[PDB]
Amino acid sequence: TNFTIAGHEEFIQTSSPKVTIDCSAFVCSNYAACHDLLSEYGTFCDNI
Amino acid sequence: LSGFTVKPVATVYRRIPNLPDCDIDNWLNNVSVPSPLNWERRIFSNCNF
Repeated sequence: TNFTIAGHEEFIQTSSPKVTIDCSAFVCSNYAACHDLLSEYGTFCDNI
Repeated sequence: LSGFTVKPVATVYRRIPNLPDCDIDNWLNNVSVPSPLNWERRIFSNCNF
């Protein structure tokens, strides 16, 4: 017999923060002896 | 591309001494010069030189 109008909110996730990782500053930041052993693995950090 | 880092051409060293400072090695430079008659002797224990 009688009516009104109600409201409702909804949130849908669309984006996400983009994260970039570097091997040269994670495992072998500033050590030369570390880079010598890391080069033995070859194309292993280029895939990450 | 590859990164870079500030050149660390400096060093800082700090450490609390375990044993207390001896400061007795100056006994050889006192004002009373000994002689072969008495030739007083002082023993050093728990010291750092």
